[PDB]
Order: sequence, then C-alpha cells, then structure tokens
Amino acid sequence: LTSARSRIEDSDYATEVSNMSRAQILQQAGTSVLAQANQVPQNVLSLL
Amino acid sequence: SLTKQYLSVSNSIDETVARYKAQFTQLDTMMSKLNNTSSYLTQQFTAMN
Repeated sequence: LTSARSRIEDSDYATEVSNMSRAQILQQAGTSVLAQANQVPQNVLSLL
Repeated sequence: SLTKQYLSVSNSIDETVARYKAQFTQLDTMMSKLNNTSSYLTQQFTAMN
C-alpha cells in the first residue's frame, strides 16, 4: 500500500526541476522581450 | 517437555529473523534509489549556480 500510494502522491524530482528551469528561461525571455516591445515604438513615434 | 518447548521458541525466533530480513532488503533497494535522487539533485542545483 505504501508503494501504491507513492505511485500517486510523489512528484518526480527530475521532471519538476526540468520544468522549473524551463519556466525560468521563459520568464527571463518574456521580461526582456516586453521591455524591448514597450521601449521601441514609444521612441520611434516620439521622434517621428 | 523442555526439549519440545525449546523447539517451539527456536522456531519462533527463526520466523522473526526471517521477518526482519525482508524489511532489510526493501530498505536496501529504497536507499539505493534515494541516493541516486540525492546525487542528481545536488548535481543539478550546483549547475544552476
């Protein structure tokens, strides 16, 4: 019964760490892209 | 009478030792897997450094 329960409860260490690394990468890329996106059109318009 | 009594208790002891043995084996396997996990975790987190 211990094994059976563990087959339901336990998350996988490797899978979760992989997911975390991936999500961190996505988050950094997203913030960078957002900064870029905000910043260019405003100044292009500004100079016009 | 003492002989038969001794036989009984010795058989009981044999049983109990056998009972302990299987728990030992299970502990061994689970420990192996847990050590593998721990090594992986330390490695990966040291990498994320």
